[PDB]
Amino acid sequence: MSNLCADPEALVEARIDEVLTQYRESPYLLNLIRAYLSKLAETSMSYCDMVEKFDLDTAVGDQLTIIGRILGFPRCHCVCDTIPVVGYDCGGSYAGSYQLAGYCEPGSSWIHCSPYGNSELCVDEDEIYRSLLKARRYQMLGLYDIESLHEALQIVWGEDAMVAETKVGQVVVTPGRSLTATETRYLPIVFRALPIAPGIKGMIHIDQGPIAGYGDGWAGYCGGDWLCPVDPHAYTCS
Amino acid sequence: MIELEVLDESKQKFSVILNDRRVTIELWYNTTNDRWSFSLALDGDNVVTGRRLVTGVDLLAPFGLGIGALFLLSENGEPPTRANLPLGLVKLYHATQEEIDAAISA
Amino acid sequence: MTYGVQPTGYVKKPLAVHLAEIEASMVDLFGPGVIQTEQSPLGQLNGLYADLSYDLDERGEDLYQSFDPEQAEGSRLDILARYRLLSRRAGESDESFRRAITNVDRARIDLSDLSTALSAINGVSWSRVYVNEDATTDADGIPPNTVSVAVIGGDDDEVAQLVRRYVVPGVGMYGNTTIETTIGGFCRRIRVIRPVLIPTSVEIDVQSRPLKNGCPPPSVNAMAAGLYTELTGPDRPGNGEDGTVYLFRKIMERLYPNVEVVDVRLSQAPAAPTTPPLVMSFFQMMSFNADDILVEIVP
Amino acid sequence: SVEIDVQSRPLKNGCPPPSVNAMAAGLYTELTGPDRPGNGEDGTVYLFRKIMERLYPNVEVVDVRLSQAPAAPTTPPLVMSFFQMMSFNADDILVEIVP
Amino acid sequence: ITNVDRARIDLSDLSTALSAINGVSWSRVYVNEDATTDADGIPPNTVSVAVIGGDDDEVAQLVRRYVVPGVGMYGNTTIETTIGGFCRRIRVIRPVLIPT
Repeated sequence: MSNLCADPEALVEARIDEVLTQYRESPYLLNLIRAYLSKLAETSMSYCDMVEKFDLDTAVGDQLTIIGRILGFPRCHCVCDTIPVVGYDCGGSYAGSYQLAGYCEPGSSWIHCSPYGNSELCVDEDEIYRSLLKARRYQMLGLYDIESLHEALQIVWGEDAMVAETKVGQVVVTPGRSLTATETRYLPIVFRALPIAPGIKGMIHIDQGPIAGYGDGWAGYCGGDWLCPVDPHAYTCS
Repeated sequence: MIELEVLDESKQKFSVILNDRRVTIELWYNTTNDRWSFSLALDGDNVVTGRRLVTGVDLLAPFGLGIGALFLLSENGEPPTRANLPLGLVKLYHATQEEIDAAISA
Repeated sequence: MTYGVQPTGYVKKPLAVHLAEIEASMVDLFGPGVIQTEQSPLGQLNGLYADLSYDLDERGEDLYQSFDPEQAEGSRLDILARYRLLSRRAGESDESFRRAITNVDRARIDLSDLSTALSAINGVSWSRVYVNEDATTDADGIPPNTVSVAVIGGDDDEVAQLVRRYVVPGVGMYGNTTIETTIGGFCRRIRVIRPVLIPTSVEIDVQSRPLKNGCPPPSVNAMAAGLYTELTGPDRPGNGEDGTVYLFRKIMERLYPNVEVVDVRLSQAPAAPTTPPLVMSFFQMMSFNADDILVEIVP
Repeated sequence: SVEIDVQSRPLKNGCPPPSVNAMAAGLYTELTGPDRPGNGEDGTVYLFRKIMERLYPNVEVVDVRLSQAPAAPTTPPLVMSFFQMMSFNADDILVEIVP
Repeated sequence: ITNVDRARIDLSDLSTALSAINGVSWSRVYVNEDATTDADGIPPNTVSVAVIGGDDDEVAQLVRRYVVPGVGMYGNTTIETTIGGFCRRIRVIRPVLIPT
């Protein structure tokens, strides 16, 4: 569409124009009416901030959670992983049985959190959950071909990502770059969102670097590496 | 299929027997967005309320009411307007499910 | 602008805030000498219009929640699900359809489209989807790179036309029932599981453990009726699930925490109950009767 | 001091074995919250297995060991008198999976 | 209303409330406020209720709001009640009718 609403003063003046001649120059009456109507107009302006807060390319927070709930990919998932816990390691080091967080960790969770006491790793950084939803809208439509899987991987990981092999029931992918800790920890959730046909096992390159070999779009000596598909353990501990 | 006449009034209401059901339709014009909207009541109960009249799609598809398709058409795909809907430049049509099936098969 | 649509949701301006800034607008107009007490002519007007502004905020919250499957309800919930072309079943509740839209965990998000469309098929009482995506046959007997479907009810034609369009070519299917399907002349045999029901006889011994001597245990008939409901519900034991002491001790104690399960006994009817485990194969299922369930309290 | 040894029983289409830390923190929060074991409530296998199997339906409890800090964990029952009450610490709960 | 001579000015409220339940054809209230058991078998500091007819649920909930905690009840039929979760067990006497 286009601009839904207008400035409140435009609407209120449009209405003040309808006043009677005998009141056209009553500054106290007109200013009282303006005071009372300018708030209704201002209150309702807050609604045109309900228009692009759900834009998948820009949504954040609860607006992104609601889109995730529409697309059927919640923010958090069960895993076989020791999520980092917010807390102090008794200074230098303490024996304990947990691992700790330090003000910059997507694995933010307190030991008392409900989506932590039952092993739900919850995705907090919007830039990664947005990518997961942009990939999930491919599982939605069942676009399992390479032309679509490569496009999904570009959004998840970057322009260097690629899909390598198509064995019997086993497909390898690579980000094409060293991953950071946040991306490594979220990796199991990425293979739950990628468009890979059920009954076919997704794998991952070891070094997350571009694959080598012969052909047109590949990597040579500098930049490439020998393939090695490994199990990301997206659904199992084993 | 049938054509449903629209009067030159910003709010109008009528009743028609669709698939042997008494369907009451209420059209009202929203000046702020310059668009027509419809509420539909099946046998006295409002099943659809506040839907935007848009050309070229089945307006009743999401609801599974079982009363066929209700759709708007125009020669060059113009959008419905206060002036252009009552003039017959945009026509409201009801199509029965069997007719839709026969056309789809043909 | 902390109010309105915020990263935490829709933040609502309090009525007191509305009234206070109405009063600020009126002080800026009439001067500091104005009277605005809640019982004066100007105070009453301020209250009325503060209420109207707050009701506009209420509308804003309604409009925001009309796009959250957790708050949307009715035909608007149906339109929301129309983004993924899910459909509500007959008599399905908003809570159930909402859980289907959201895909609450499910621990494996894919195969959710197939699972939900199967459930939507008319007549399908119980449905379940399995997959063997490794290069080895799993302990349940599913060959590698295979999709298995278990379904009770529904016509084979609709079931198979759905399963064919949800499972890609080049992926097999493990099952006991075969359905021949045709599209454009191409001829796929879709194998599904129609689990064979084994009438199970179940006899349970329980001890009473009142919570802080809080309230005493219920009656034997009530506990047996609860267990029959639990085992006949949508969370009934699946195919290939052997009857064990653990399963029933997990069901009884959850249904009635003040009761300790001591000894479970199972058998295939009409055979006498005995020691578990009762082994069901992957094509078999446990089927229960109200009469067969028996519960006894022991000292 | 409390110690639970469990066997994972994952239904085919379900989450994997939940992590030991998550299992420990879930038991800790539920034993520390309003539904904590009250005074004069003997620590016993019934209570802990009930709690664990209610939290994690895909887990079977093999055994419970209980004692007082620093005393070595002992087979239940852990007798508490009507005036004595059990206390717990997050770092004093240990969960492990048995094969 | 007047509490015509009863010899127990308290307990008349409970007696009246019991008789006011639907279906209660006969009712009576007994007490042993002494520290020793009476020859009738009522333990010390005990309030007993005898009643014929009326639903157990309503009878027990009514007796509960008249008999205070810390006071026992002697009877042959036990009914389990609940207010706010604090389930109690209220014992009353359902007389056995012996034809004569």
